[PDB]
Amino acid sequence: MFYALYFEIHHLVASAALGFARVAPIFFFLPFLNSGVLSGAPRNAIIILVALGVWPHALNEAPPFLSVAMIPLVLQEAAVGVMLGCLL
Amino acid sequence: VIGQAVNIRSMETDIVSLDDRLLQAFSGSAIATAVDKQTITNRIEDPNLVTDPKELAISQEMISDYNLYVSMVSTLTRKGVGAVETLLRS
Amino acid sequence: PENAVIGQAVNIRSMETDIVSLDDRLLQAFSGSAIATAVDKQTITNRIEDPNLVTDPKELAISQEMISDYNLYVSMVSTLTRKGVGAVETLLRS
Amino acid sequence: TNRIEDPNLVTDPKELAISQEMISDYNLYVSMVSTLTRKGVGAVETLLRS
Amino acid sequence: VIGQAVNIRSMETDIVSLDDRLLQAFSGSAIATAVDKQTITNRIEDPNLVTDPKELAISQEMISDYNLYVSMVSTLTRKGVGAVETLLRS
Amino acid sequence: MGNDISLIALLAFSTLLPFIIASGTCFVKFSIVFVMVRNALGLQQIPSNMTLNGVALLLSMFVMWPIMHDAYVYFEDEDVTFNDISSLSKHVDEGLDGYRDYLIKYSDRELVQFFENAQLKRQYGEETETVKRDKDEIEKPSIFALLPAY
Amino acid sequence: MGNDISLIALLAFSTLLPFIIASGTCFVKFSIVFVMVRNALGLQQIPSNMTLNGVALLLSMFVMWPIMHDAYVYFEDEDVTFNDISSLSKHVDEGLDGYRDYLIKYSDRELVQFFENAQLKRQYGEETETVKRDKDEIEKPSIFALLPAYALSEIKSAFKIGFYLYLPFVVVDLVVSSVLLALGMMMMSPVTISTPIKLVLFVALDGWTLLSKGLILQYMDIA
Amino acid sequence: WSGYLDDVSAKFDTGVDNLQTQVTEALDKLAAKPSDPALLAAYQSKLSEYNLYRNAQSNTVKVFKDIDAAIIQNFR
Amino acid sequence: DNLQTQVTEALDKLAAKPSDPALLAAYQSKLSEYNLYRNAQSNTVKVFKDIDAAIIQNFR
Amino acid sequence: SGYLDDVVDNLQTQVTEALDKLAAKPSDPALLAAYQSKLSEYNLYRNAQSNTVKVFKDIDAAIIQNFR
Amino acid sequence: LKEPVIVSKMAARKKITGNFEFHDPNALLEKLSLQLGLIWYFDGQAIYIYD
Amino acid sequence: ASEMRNAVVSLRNVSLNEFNNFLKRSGLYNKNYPLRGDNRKGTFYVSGPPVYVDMVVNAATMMDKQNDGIELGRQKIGVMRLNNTFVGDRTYNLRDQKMVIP
Amino acid sequence: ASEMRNAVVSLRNVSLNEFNNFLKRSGLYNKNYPLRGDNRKGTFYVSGPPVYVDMVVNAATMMDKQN
Amino acid sequence: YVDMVVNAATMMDKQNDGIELGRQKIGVMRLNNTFVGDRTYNLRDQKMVIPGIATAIERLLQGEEQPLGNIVSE
Amino acid sequence: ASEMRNAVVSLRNVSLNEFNNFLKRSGLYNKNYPLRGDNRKGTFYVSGPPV
Ligand SMILES: CCCCCCCCCCCC[N+](C)(C)[O-]
Repeated sequence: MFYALYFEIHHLVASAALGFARVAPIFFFLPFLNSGVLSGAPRNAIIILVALGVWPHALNEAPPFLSVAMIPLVLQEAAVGVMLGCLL
Repeated sequence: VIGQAVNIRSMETDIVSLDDRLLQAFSGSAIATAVDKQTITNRIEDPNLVTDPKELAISQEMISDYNLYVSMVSTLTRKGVGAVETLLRS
Repeated sequence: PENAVIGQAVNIRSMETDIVSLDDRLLQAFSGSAIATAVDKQTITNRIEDPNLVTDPKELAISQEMISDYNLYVSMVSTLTRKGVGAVETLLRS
Repeated sequence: TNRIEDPNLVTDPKELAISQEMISDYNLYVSMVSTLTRKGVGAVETLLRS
Repeated sequence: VIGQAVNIRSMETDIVSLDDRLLQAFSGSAIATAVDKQTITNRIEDPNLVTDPKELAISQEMISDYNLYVSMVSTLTRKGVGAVETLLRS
Repeated sequence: MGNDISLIALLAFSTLLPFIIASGTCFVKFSIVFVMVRNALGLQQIPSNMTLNGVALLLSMFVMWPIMHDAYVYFEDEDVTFNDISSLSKHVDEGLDGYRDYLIKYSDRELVQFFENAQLKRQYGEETETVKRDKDEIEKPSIFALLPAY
Repeated sequence: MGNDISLIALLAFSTLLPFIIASGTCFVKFSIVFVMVRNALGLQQIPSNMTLNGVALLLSMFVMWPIMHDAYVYFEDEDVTFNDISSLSKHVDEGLDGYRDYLIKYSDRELVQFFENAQLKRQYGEETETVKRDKDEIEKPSIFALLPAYALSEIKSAFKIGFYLYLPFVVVDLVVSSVLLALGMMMMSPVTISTPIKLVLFVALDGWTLLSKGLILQYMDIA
Repeated sequence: WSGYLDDVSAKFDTGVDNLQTQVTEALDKLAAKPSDPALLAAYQSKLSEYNLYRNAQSNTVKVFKDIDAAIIQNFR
Repeated sequence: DNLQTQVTEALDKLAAKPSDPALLAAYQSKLSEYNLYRNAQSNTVKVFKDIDAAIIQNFR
Repeated sequence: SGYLDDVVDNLQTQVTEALDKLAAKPSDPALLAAYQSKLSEYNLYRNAQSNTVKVFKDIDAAIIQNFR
Repeated sequence: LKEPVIVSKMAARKKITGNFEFHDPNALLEKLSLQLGLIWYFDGQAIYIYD
Repeated sequence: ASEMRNAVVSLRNVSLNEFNNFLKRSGLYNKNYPLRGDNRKGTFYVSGPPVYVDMVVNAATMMDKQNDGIELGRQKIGVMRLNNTFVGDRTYNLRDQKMVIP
Repeated sequence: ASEMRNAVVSLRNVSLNEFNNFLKRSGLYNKNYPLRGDNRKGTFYVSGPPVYVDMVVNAATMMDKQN
Repeated sequence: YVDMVVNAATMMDKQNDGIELGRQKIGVMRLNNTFVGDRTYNLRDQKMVIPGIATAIERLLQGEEQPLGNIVSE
Repeated sequence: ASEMRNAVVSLRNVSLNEFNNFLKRSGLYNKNYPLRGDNRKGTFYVSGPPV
């Protein structure tokens, strides 16, 4: 099926985008990751790579959240990330 | 001449039925159904329909809309994180 | 119609009165713009699906205008909205 | 340029079929180099300006 | 030739402040623009002018000059506003 | 696809979000009380402003997140129909009452009424205020009137 | 839509909007007053500037709205189309009178007139003298003169208010020290006791309600 | 159910009322007696008239397609 | 809509007798003029609205 | 299609049918002249549709970029 | 007057005071038109008044 | 009450009296909101509740295009005998020559 | 009162006297807001409440095409 | 119910468009009083041709678009 | 139960009586969810579980 690789790349970037919401706050709190040290073009490139390194589901199948209101979800994930940043 | 009609008193909207489709940015279920169909297909029917002008005009809608949806989510997450950082510094 | 001209005796305007709230003045704008755009998009689509419209120069010349006017309208609403929120942001971060 | 002026070369069907290939290759070569150099400097801009 | 008239004397005004110099430059440009656009529109619909090579050769220039002039005024206005914004942000 | 104006409204809202939170939410109270207590104990920078703001933010979400989620659940509702700009305005306004009620609960009636007058009365040739019986206006103070009073 | 140049003008205006609000509007006064109150109470971080400026912006919106609405309705009117530069320019000018007349109540006459004198074309001898009648001079000085005079007079009037706000707390701060000396506890820092007194006094006085009301009353008229 | 280039073809097909059948008839008669000069003289006229009918029809539909395609190209 | 009406009249007269050279000669002219008119109108409409879009893009 | 799922004829059909009829006798002038105008109207329809879909997507892309 | 009356917005700004007798309206109307600076018309269905 | 709707309708093939009968046979007629117009002509005005108005306008406009295939123009043959002259083109023979008159 | 409307209409096939009669049979005719013009010609002026003006302008202009 | 009714009605309608209902019939009519064919007379110095009924009627109706009616002396 | 589904189907060559027999020999037929229509004609309604 011809378009399947194209869709499979878009599923990847949608998963990475929703992972950034939960990984970036940690990079805000820790003293060796905050923007007093790591800044400019490296910063996003590294955060995204980590988020893809830890996402739990196979990257090549459609993301399950397409049916849901995006804002309540993004705020939920950011709150979780803030809690983890405190505990670490 | 034939079959002519006009509504005189009030601007009751009739070209469309006014509906909750006004109140959403993306018909995410219609995306999730189309993305299903173009991905469950693995060795059934046939590949390579680069060439028929009727199906090739249906692919144009999906290929565009999924690119827009993915582009939007990228901005919303940055905004959210930026709002949290803004409050925590201030 | 073409064989008729229809005026208004004198254009008094009750909606020139400011009396509603700063937020009712917002809801009116939002609701009216959303309806206007949905109607325009539908009309443009019909003018293309229907075979006698999409193949007569007289009708095509009109559809070209409809499309351009739609484009300009939406682009300007977007621009002014951005400028507006950007002012708030500029002041409150100062 | 010199092929386009020798009257023997400019009027023989055999030779024209060669000139057409030569000019198509020159065009593709220069478009390639001019694109990759622009990408190359664009990387430096991205890293330093950012 | 036939039924033709020209205004000999322009009305006049004092110019005493940067405010009036600005309103005057604005009003001077607005009218010239409206006049040009109308003129072109008419030249496109008088059938003696749409179909004659000598008249088409003129309409081409009028359209070009209009495009260039409005693009200049747009650019220089945006440059001025950007210089103010830059200094106050700094 | 969707509707191009509801898209603008979504993106705009998400830029204003932190100022709304900072000015019309219990975050206002929580972030103040902690810093005051910290000064009273007489040893600044223990706990950090990072700790305090972080906790205050988290607690504010328990109060406010259900109200936003309820509003989106109100709008994602496939059974409605409309006929006119008025009928749509009413339904959109009705969607915000969940938030309006919270602001009404925690704010002063008379300061709210004062701003409700001040939006208009520069227009007015008259002194009488009874001219609308309260039952509508008492329910429907505008949100811009409620915010600073809260 | 419309005249292409009118469109450019609208977009330029909307681009400069925040600097106008920041330099020719009551927002200037409210912003200062709230911060001075925080300093008088002696708080370094409470409330946030992001809260104070939000309140100040909302309060300013009420005062400024009616002028923006009136000017909008004045221009969204199909009444006329214009023959000439002088007719168009005087039609434009007559639309700003509502704002011009707002600025005139609060800027100061002598400073305004000095700035108008400043704009005139230079002369080699000192400029030829004039006196002008009220319909220009009282009614219609130019806006490029009014605007800075307004900004300066507003700042001044703001400092004045802050002065009065400080006085009662100064009284408190002195009294409390004198009583501690009367009790002999000479070494204790009085800040530890004066600060809560100040807070008590401000809440019992309900200073926020009074300030927010009276500031609006200076511009609105409410009955 | 049809467009406007069919309205333009049909203006010819209803314009020349009957020619489309008259040709076939003339051929049916001539085929029976090719050596008849009155039949030959009639057929020459009908066949020429039909040839022009078809050419004018096709060139007109070509021109209207060239106008439409150029307007549509500007929708960009 | 005068030049739109003239061409539809000419077409009816021609369709009535496709072989009359006087009618053919008239129709050739009418159709050619209409053909130039449409193109000129469409092109100028385009130019006028590309200028507006470029203005908005300048401040956007 | 023979199918509806509960919850006239278009140029796409008419072209396929006129091509199908023509291909049986490629040398008949009535059929040729009937096919020229259907293939032309189908070409115009199928261009105009795609060009306007493209315009609506570029509008939405510009909005998202403007709020970036 | 036995007709509905329409007053232009610009005319509605003017003010009047005193004790008046509507004994012959057409004669009163024209006189006040001249004193106040108004212009008026009558189509047969309604009276229109402008500045 | 404020929701009343109003419309004007102008048929081509179906007289008003033709449509009234359809409403009656259908059992859809309502004497509180009757159609107002000329039973002879085909133009009328209707006002009332939304559902009623919409049904009326739709049904009328469909009836109109359905009856449009009715063909009403017809040709006739008249036979006429001449009493005083020969019908056909008339030949005389002169001494050596035929000559002919229309 | 401030909502009165009016229009001017020209009929290419139906005389004013032809139309008044239709209004009478319809029972739409209203002597407080009669049409004003020349019974012989086909041009007239009308004014009245907005639903009346709109009804008149539409009925007359459609029937002008029917005949 | 409404959706089932609507779709069933529309598809039953479309399944009949190909059906043709018109028909042609043949009438045989003997002439009681005259010869059917075209008559021709050969004379010492003349030839004369007279068209028959079929010839005259065909020559009259040829090319007619409208239906006939009222001959007079779904 | 709320996953039940409905359709209307219109055949052009075959007919309902032809198709029932097929289901029968297949052993697919289900008297709980029979096809509803005119056996002589070629249009019918069907409702049932998705598969
Ligand atoms: C922490 C913010 C992000 C997650 C949203 C939490 C919403 C509030 C849920 C509170 C439930 C409390 N409970 C179980 C007593 O109802």
